[PDB]
Amino acid sequence: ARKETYSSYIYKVLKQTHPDTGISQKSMSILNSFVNDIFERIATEASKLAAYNKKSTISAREIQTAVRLILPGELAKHAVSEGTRAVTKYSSST
DNA sequence: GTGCCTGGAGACTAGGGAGTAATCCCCTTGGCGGTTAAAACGCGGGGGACAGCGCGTACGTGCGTTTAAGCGGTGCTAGAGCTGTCTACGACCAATTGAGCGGCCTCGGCACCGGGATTCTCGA
Repeated sequence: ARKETYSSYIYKVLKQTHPDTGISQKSMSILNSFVNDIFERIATEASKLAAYNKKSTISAREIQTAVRLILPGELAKHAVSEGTRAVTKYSSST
């Protein structure tokens, strides 16, 4: 039995950015609630936008428009930068 | 550090969406005149925004007192999972039917338009 969390990945990216910093468990649960909340926000907005575009699939175009909707524009263009980086580094399926 | 359980990774075969030909085609964007109700310039003002004073009171602050109330223990008590075991239980493709849309035709009070009766001016 387990509960799905992202404390290991948060600690990994935090030590990757700055290894000389720590984080307690209460703030870890707060950030886990935060990432589940924004995942719920983006997923429901993408489902709304897919149902509005007469298309019952989820591509990356709806996610791009959804992160252009709810995120601010500097974070929106940084998010499309990170997303294009993720697709271009994932497409090399060798 | 150490670790075993299990979601993660992934190729092959049916099987349903994507955007490129294609063509209507309706809505729109752009401009010319007019005319008109609304936008703009100005001018005297007076009524409402604003500074200041009178005051008194009620909260800023401090002190005796109670007053729950917090920290720590632990049994009492009764509410939250998990694996079996069985029952329902909502969907899949297909013939038949249906009931609300595409475009058509009929009423009906509101505003405009004319006569019957009444009132005003003159004539007979």
